[PDB]
Amino acid sequence: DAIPDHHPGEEIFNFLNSGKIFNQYTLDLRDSGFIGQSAVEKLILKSGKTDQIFLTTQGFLTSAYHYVQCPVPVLKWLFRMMSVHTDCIVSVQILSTLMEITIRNDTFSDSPVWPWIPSLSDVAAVFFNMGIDFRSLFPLENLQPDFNEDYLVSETQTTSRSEDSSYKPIFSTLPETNILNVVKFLGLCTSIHPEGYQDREIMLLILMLFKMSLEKQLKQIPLVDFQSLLINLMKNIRDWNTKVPELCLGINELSSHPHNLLWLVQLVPNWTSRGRQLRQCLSLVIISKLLDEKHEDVNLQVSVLHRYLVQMKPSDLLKKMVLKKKAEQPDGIIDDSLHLELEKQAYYLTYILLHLVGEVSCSHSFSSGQRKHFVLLCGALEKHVKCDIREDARLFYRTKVKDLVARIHGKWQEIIQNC
Amino acid sequence: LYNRPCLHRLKYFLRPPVHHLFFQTLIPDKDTRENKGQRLEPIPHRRLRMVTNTIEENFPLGTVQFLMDFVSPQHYPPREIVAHIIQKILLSGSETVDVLKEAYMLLMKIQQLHPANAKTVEWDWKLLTYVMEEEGQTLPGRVLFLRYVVQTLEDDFQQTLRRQRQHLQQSIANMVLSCDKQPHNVRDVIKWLVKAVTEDGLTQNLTKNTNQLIVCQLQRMLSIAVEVDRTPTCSSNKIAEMMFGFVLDIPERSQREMFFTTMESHLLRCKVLEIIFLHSCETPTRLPLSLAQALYFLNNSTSLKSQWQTWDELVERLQFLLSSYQHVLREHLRSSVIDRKDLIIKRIKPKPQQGDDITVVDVEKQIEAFRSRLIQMLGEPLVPQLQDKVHLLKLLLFYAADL
Repeated sequence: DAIPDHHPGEEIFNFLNSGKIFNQYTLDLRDSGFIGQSAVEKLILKSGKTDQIFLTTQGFLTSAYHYVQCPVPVLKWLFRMMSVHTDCIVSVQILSTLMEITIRNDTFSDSPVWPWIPSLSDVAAVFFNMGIDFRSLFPLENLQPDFNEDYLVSETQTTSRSEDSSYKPIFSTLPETNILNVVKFLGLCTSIHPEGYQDREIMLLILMLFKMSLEKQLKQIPLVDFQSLLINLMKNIRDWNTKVPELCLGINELSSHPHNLLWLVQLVPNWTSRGRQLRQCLSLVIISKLLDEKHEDVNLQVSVLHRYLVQMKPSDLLKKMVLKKKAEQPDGIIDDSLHLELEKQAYYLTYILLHLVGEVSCSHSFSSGQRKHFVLLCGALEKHVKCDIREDARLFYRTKVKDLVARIHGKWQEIIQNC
Repeated sequence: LYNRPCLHRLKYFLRPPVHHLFFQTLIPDKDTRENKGQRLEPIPHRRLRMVTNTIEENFPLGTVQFLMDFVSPQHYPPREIVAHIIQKILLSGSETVDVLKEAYMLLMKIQQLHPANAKTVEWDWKLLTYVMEEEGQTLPGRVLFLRYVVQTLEDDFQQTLRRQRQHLQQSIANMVLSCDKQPHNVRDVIKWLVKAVTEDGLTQNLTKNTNQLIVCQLQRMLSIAVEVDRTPTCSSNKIAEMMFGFVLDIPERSQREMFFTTMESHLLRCKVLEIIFLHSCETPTRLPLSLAQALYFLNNSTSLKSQWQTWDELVERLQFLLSSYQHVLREHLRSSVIDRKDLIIKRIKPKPQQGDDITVVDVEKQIEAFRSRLIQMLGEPLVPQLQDKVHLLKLLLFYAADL
């Protein structure tokens, strides 16, 4: 299709490298080791291996932890199991147990030791075990974590007191369920204990979550809890205004294909003020980037958008790409077929840009003079975009872009007449 | 020393929902209170006009997009729009999966922003029955429809439980799942559950997950049903007797194991196990439910495939029974939910129950007696799996609710 309607996605997870740290045949709460005095611990350390999973699923820990804090390694191993167990029902039950024990302890745990929440090391450990590379987890060299991959691997392995078995992938297909429980638990801890993370930690978490969302085989699975966790995290940050532009640039830098950037613009929630701020600022950054405009410290927005619209003339971009490809191509000769291919590329680019204009234009505060801007804006669309577009029945992409412009015009006209 | 929120409101129903959007309603402070400040409204007339236009030209994708852009914290779609999106698109059997994706996002946004109540719900039990029972229709959107249904039920139950201090007359569960009033619906959901469990696919993969998720959803509906009325005990008894016969005839074992493992309502599983055990014992027992009764069943039960597998199964049933017994004793599930809220807030302690007066010597003697009986009826050495199971039961009994 000349213009696919959804972001192509990319291959983030690799199955053959998924599960290099630990699996379900390696995690036991016996190995943690504690002074066995209460019947709980005595039973646990006298219990077998499958009795462990049986006790977890049927809420035995929840029964036995009504008035006593659960030891931190217990929760850590529960998190590990929820992340790594193949079966869906066992994973859901383990997650339920984790939520229940955490909530109860917190309701009884007034001690300075806050409820356990996986530090960035823990989340990185689980995700890397799932098969996410370190650079994939953190793809912006400017912002990197406080540790390195080797530290994580060695620490997690030694704590888990193995080439013996030919390493099969722990998952031969997208571990949707486990990822969902992990993100749900992350949202829970973020919502219950907001100040448990540092601003830099929050930014790293946003970056890794957004990068993960770009997965190829995750296109068909609705990521609502992703949005919930995003809402919580955005609400958590303390230096908001200062931190916005850095985050915007970070999201901009993740990938090159513009449709993916459009995806991440669409994916962020837009029913909370900070979400709208992020959306509009990210759209501005993207439009600045794509048009080849120099990043010179991007009412004046009205003239800037007018400049853009002038630049988004399909013929203008077509000729620009013609020049660039001719310079690149050793010969510099373009056939009708390759001409039409570049036409498809330019139409795709223009489609994306008009989408970004649609998102940025939306606003809730307006002075009277803003009318004129909108009057100009639509005019530009009519003049700088619509007129240069010539309808061709055999060419549906032209119709798609024309109708898109028509919808933008309709929304802007409605907003204008609302006054 | 951080100002923790009023966490009490999360204890009422700790069981797993489908989505945790409730985290957005925890804060009883300036943020949420000022957010609710504005009085809500419907989609403006002109916006409504354009969206209906979108409806007219059979372009569902445009409808979902436009609705997504227009739905906001100060506006909601008219009920007719919700009905259109659900019936016309979500359960339409022609379009592509991405349309269902966008539809799901749309419904989730609506539910997150606007808490659906009784006077605003869209679906009706007739539609649920159509989508589920009327085979010959393999609707790809069925799973998402069920997820939406369960999410709506859970949200409504939580909201009504919070708001209403002395009644539940205005809840979706009350008027669509109360056993007293619509027991046939309870029968139908139990039938659907046993059907789904019985659906083959395990022998010696993607749709297996579908059956698992729908089964968990049905278990959630049963669990809520067990609480909808005032008294959990009578409803649990009714449900247990209606499901006893159905569970009886399940052909294979793994299906029964899945049925019991997935059980959510602890009281329901306790009652089911007690009823089946009593039905499987020659001499009836008048002792109430307690550890003494657990040993009673342990001794006088029998078998209702080499028999060691059956004995294994009974061992697992007894462990389930003991776990559920501990859970009911600690959670005070017997009382109603509305007053259970006050009970948990006051943090009152449980009390010992008649029939719990046993010592370690008793359990040791009983376990040795059962070992002897099993050897006599089967011999030795026992199957290693059976050995491990009896050992696990030994430790669990040794727990003996040691006070």
